[PDB]
Amino acid sequence: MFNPTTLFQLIALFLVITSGPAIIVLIAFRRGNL
Amino acid sequence: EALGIDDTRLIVPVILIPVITFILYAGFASEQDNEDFFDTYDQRR
Amino acid sequence: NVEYPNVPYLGGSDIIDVNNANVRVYTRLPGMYPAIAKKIIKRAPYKDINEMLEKGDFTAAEKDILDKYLPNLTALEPAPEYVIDNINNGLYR
Amino acid sequence: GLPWYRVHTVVLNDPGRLIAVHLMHTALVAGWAGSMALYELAVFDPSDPVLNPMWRQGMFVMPFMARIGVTDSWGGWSVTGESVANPGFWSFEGVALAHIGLSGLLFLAAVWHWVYWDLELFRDPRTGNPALDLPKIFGIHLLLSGVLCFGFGAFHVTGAWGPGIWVSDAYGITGKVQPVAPAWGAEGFNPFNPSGVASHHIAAGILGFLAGIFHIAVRPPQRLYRALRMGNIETVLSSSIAAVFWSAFITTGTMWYGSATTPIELFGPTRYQWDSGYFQQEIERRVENSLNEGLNLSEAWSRIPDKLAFYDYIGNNPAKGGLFRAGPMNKGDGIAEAWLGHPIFQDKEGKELTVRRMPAFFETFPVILVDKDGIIRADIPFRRAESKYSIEQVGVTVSFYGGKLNGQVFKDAPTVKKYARKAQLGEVLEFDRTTLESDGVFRSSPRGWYTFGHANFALLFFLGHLWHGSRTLFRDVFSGIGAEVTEQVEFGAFQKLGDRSTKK
Amino acid sequence: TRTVPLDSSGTTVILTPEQVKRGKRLFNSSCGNCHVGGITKTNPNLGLEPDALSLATPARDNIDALVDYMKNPTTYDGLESIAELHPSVKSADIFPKMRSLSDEDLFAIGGHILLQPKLSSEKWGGGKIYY
Amino acid sequence: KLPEAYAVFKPIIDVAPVIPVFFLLLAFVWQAAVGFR
Amino acid sequence: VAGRDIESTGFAWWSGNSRLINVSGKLLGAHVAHAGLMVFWCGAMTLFEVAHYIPEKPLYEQGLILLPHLAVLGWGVGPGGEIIDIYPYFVVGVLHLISSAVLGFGGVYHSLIGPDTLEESFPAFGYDWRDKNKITTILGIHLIVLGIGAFLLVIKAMYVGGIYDTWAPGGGDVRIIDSPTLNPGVIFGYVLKSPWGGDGWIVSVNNMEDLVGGHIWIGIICIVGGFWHIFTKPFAWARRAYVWSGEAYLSYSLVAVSLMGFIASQYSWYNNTAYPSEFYGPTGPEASQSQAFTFLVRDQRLGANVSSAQGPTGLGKYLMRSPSGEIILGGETQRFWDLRAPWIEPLRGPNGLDLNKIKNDIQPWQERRAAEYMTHAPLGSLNSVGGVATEINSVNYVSPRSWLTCAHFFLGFAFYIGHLWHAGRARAAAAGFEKGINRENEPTLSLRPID
Amino acid sequence: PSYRTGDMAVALPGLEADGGEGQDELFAETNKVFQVTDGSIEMAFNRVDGTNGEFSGVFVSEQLSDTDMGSKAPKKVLLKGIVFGKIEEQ
Ligand code: CLA
Ligand code: CLA
Ligand SMILES: CC1=CCCC(C)(C)[C@H]1/C=C/C(C)=C/C=C/C(C)=C/C=C/C=C(C)/C=C/C=C(C)/C=C/C1=C(C)CCCC1(C)C
Ligand SMILES: CC1=CCCC(C)(C)[C@H]1/C=C/C(C)=C/C=C/C(C)=C/C=C/C=C(C)/C=C/C=C(C)/C=C/C1=C(C)CCCC1(C)C
Ligand SMILES: CC1=CCCC(C)(C)[C@H]1/C=C/C(C)=C/C=C/C(C)=C/C=C/C=C(C)/C=C/C=C(C)/C=C/C1=C(C)CCCC1(C)C
Repeated sequence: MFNPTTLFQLIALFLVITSGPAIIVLIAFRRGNL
Repeated sequence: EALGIDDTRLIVPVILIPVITFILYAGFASEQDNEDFFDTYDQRR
Repeated sequence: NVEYPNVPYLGGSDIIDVNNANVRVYTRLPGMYPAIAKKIIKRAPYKDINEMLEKGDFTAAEKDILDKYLPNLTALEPAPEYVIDNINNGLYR
Repeated sequence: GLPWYRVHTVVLNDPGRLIAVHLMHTALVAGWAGSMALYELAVFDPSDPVLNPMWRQGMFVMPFMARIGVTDSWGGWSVTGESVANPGFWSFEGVALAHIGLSGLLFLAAVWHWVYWDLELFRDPRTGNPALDLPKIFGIHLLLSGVLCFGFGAFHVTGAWGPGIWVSDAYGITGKVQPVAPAWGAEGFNPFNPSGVASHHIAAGILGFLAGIFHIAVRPPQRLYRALRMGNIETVLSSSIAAVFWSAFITTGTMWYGSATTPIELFGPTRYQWDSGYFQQEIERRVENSLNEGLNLSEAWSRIPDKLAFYDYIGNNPAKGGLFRAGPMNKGDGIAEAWLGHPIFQDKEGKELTVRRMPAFFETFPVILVDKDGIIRADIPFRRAESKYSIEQVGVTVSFYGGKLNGQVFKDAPTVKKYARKAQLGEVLEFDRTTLESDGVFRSSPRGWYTFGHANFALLFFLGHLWHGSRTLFRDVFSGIGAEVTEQVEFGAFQKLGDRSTKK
Repeated sequence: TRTVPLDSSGTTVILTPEQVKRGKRLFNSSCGNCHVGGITKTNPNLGLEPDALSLATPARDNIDALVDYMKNPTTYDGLESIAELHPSVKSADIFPKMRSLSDEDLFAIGGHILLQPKLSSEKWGGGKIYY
Repeated sequence: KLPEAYAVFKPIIDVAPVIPVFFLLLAFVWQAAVGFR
Repeated sequence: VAGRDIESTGFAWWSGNSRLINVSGKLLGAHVAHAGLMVFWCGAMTLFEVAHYIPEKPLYEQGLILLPHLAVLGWGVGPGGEIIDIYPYFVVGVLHLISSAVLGFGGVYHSLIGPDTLEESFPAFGYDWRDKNKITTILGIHLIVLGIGAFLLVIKAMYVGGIYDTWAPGGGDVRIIDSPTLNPGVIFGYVLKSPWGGDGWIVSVNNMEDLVGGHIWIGIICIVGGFWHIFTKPFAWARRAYVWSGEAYLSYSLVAVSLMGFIASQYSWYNNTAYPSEFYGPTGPEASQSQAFTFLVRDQRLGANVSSAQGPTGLGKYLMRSPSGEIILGGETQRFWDLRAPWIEPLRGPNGLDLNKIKNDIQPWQERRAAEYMTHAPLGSLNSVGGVATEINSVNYVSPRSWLTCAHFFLGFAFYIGHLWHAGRARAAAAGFEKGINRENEPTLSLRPID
Repeated sequence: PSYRTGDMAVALPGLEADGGEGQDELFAETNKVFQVTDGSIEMAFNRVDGTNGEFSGVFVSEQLSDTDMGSKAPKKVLLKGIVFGKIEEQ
């Protein structure tokens, strides 16, 4: 259920999976040359 | 065994035939212009 | 061959025939494999049981095992189709 | 010019030459019937109707001649095995020669109708163009078919004026042509009740006669005339092909599964009689009843007829043949000579063993012997494997009761293996192999060949029906589409699809 | 079932489901490549079927005999040791995969070996025929 | 097994290999964000 | 924005990387970012295999393919192929991860904010695809870089600790290669050897001396050719022969790397010198011969005359005769009689397997190696189930050799497909009909009818 | 020994229905008999080494061919080659 190794797995996976789309969304918010 | 050659008589045609074909090709190439071009391919023949 | 009457003793019944059976049939009898049976197969042809007990180089403990397994053990005429396959016989399961 | 696949469309609007080509086709079919009957009579052996019946010899139209009355021959024999002193004209040869003469007459009629194509009957009095009033033609033909069906079922089947149809018992031992009284209850829909044939034909003939009167009397509605394109003869072709492959599926089913119209003394047994152990159960029941009367095994098994034991055999199974194993069934396992009797297999302890019978799926089946409980007590190894339950080890002995080997007991291993391999196939028989040089692979019965041919023909005629319905309903765009399609294919251009008046 | 014999006298032990699962996992990891399905891929004359284990000197149809075989493997006659050829805790330097197995691990492996004949009978040690 | 000074960072190391697949998907997402111009 | 749409480039979004053909700076950025991706995978997978490494099981039983690559080169390997320390593997992974960070920053910079075309800002780096001299200069620079890499391998093998020689006496050990084979006859007789059975072309390198010597040769050849291409321009025959465009060069590279993929797949499948079986596991031939050899030993020791045991067809059941007349292992493994393994070569005489050396000169480590290799045969499934396809779901093993061979055969075929596509399109774009047939002047309509 | 080592006409189920005599024409081919034929070998020693136990010479052999497990007539084979052997302690 709650395993610290699994918790850190999910946290790292969430950060990795949301880093790139965060870059795209932030560039779109600053109206960059996307 | 280089190129599957075990008898030295086999080397005579393997070397000789490309020489004759190269002689014909060299006549063809000496007929050409043979100066550098600036294009993707040479349209001169 | 199509017809061969002496083949319930190749491992199909309790009584085991020597010089016609594989080494796998001695695994049913405890203490008869992989020792003892090697001596049986190496000097294969026997006239009867006493020939196996005499011509084989059996130690006293091996002779005690042989005394333990008298009745489920026989010696019939040799068949060369089964002599050549008394070590492998192609059975693996 | 016309392509090769449209060469017959020249008689599509020519009624006289349409009748001519129909007459030519009818003449060809009648001539095939006559010639096939003559060939089958040339190759038929009527000596032994019990072990060499007509279905073992590959007779195809002989069963259909024997189904509804024609059983005698000018040679002095009958297919029931009896001797006929005065055969009469309507024998097999008489039917064949009548078909040949009918073929010749229809050929001459076809010639006349091809030459004399411009009859005034075929031209419409209102317009003058060559036309056929197809609804009234259908009424006339339906009335004729109703009259023929009613007459057949009321005089031929019932024996009022006619021979009757072939009626056999439940196990195909005593079958002959008998008059058949109709059954008007629900038991007439029992497919194995032959009274249903007579009752069906009488009732359907009456209904078809009434419907033909109606269709002669009443013109079609305009909605049905425009919808079904009743002015076009290709709708008649499409619906006729549909009904024909419907009937072909029906006959395929009634041939494969069996009915009163496909008796086993003419077409052979079915595969489901072998699957269910039908004849085996009957034979066991008779043997048990004879044993309950104080008889021993020899007298009980000797009372079983050879026909009944011959039916309990996998070589007579229609589902054991091959697609390219051509010829009669006697070209396979051979010509049956005698029933060798029922084998009973006993081990060294006297326990009885039964060889497990081969299913119809298996080209080859392993020979295994089970006890009364169902446990493998003996078998034959595959080809050369080391064995544990072999015939030589268990000491299986076989004793035959009834038949040719009645009372004999075989104890030697090769003979016991041979008879166990025979008993795997059912009842043990004796076959002759040097007469036809039989190869030794089972061949199908006329039942199986009929089923194969007519199932494939029905499947292909489904495609034919689709093609001709398409060519009927799409006659205006036969050569292609025009420029009036581009406006209809725009999505949402019209409210109703294909209707120009519903434009948005 | 979960009940396998423990001693040679006839004592039985009831295995916990965790022991059964761990024995199955350890048997599939450390023994599967040579004992898939209860047979021996490298010496097919012997197998893990209960008849072969019971008809041996000593009989390997109990927990303690299997643990002793995993600690000191002998031949089918029993006079000759095969510790060089067969994996063992004596030869853990020879076979590196044995160095992680403890006494409870051998207990679970023996319980799995004894427990499989009662699960899908005639398939354990029957080879490819009973698949 | 990782050295014990860095054994706590195992989940990040487990996630790390599949990141180029996320780069390919990121290229597709970036093309989706500009309307596949 | 111009240059990044179909209206200004003529290429759609799914063919948008072809907008970078004439945009040199962004093309450099794409290449550097891709290099960062490759180094990132190297580091991440190395650290992944370090984190998943079990010290008890060997490398090939854990599905590891990069740790064996580092074990070939002699980091953290003891005698006999034992993995004694995985810290250098961790060092390699971390170094690659940081270097990939640097390369990714460079790729992003040059893709997004660097100059699009280098031909005006930095003329020493700018180029045109039709300019043969500059392209040959770049090719020579990269050739010299590759030669430096080959000499890095040479320096590692000869001076810095050495590499793992699986043919070393005793069972294989990390060995300094002090006398590499510099004879051009051997090195280039490897290249001219037939690729068929029993010869194997360059897959059959069976000692580290030939490997190191020919890597010296490759480094020398690459450096000499790199300076040759830096200081020369293509000759007239080469100018007539080839198409001078970026896509044509790409197609040439695609076919070269496709051939390399095929060759590496065969290396992984057959070679056990550069791919030692202590790390990658036994080959198919090695596993079959291990099974046959272990049965031979178990029957020679346990009372069975193997040389006189007639098989089911009259041939040898354990030992038979090769088609060339040598003593080989019998059975279905007779097709794999070309196998050379360090655990069997001491037991191999001039006529094949020497029976006296079989019964007398067996070292126990050879017994251990043959007993280990006979079970983990390269036979597996896509769901990672060991054994043949008719096995139950209880064995979890697929050989790393199978993975490497299948993956690189797949990629070699795919890159041959890419070569064909790009060579065709390069020819059609150079000639000028890659966008379709011209309606005004159709070449076919101006030809005579053929029949 | 026989060329091959160790009960039906599987192809023809209708052949084993003839009654009393089934598949007996195809019996000798079905009955695969292990037949151990005999042969004679005569070898002469042309040269003999004195330092070792080695001898060399020629041999003449006469034996029988494959019997197809008792399905074809064994043709006799004549073999004339060379021979070598070592004699040492037992
Ligand atoms: C190896 C993969 C790879 C690489 C390196 C590139 C690289 C490039 N592509 Mg490209 N592309 C790819 C795959 C790739 N592509 C695939 C798979 C497709 C099909 C969907 C496309 C479709 C495509 C089109 C249609 C176009 C390009 C274009 C370009 C160029 C301009 C990029 C741009 O303006 O984006 C701007 C993007 C952003 C501002 C958002 C992404 C921001 C960064 C790059 C994300 C990653 C940051 C990273 C995680 C952090 C690293 C920092 C470091 C310090 C650690 C650039 C050289 C364009 C071109 O040709 O220009 C002339 C163009 O029009 N690509
Ligand atoms: C070093 C390798 C390399 C490089 C630099 C390029 C570079 C290029 N290729 Mg190319 N190609 C390669 C290898 C390479 N290719 C290989 C190996 C193949 C064979 C599969 C192809 C097949 C190919 C085609 C068919 C096309 C290109 C095109 C292009 C251009 C635009 C690419 C683009 O925008 O991608 C955008 C990237 C994507 C949209 C991502 C797609 C992801 C795919 C669908 C994943 C599935 C792959 C699949 C499993 C493989 C099939 C099996 C295989 C055996 C065939 C660009 C010049 C296009 C062009 O216009 O050329 C000028 C074009 O039409 N290439
Ligand atoms: C091989 C093949 C192809 C694929 C299907 C299938 C597998 C079933 C198989 C079927 C093939 C087919 C369709 C075969 C057709 C055979 C046919 C139609 C045979 C018919 C022959 C007709 C005959 C003798 C007619 C004889 C008539 C005669 C003398 C008449 C003569 C006379 C006339 C002309 C005038 C009056 C006087 C008199 C004497 C009556
Ligand atoms: C030091 C330490 C001890 C043990 C623990 C631990 C392992 C964590 C270790 C920590 C290591 C660390 C923090 C490493 C840092 C790694 C980093 C920053 C890696 C990232 C590199 C970045 C890369 C490749 C990016 C390249 C960019 C690309 C492709 C962009 C391509 C594209 C562009 C240009 C246009 C659009 C389309 C697309 C495909 C998106
Ligand atoms: C010895 C050995 C053991 C293991 C490691 C080690 C590296 C040492 C290894 C190898 C060492 C060495 C020296 C390897 C050398 C490999 C070599 C020389 C590879 C070269 C291959 C050459 C190739 C494809 C040529 C391709 C060009 C072709 C077709 C033709 C191109 C064109 C022309 C010229 C004719 C018309 C057609 C076309 C297209 C216009």
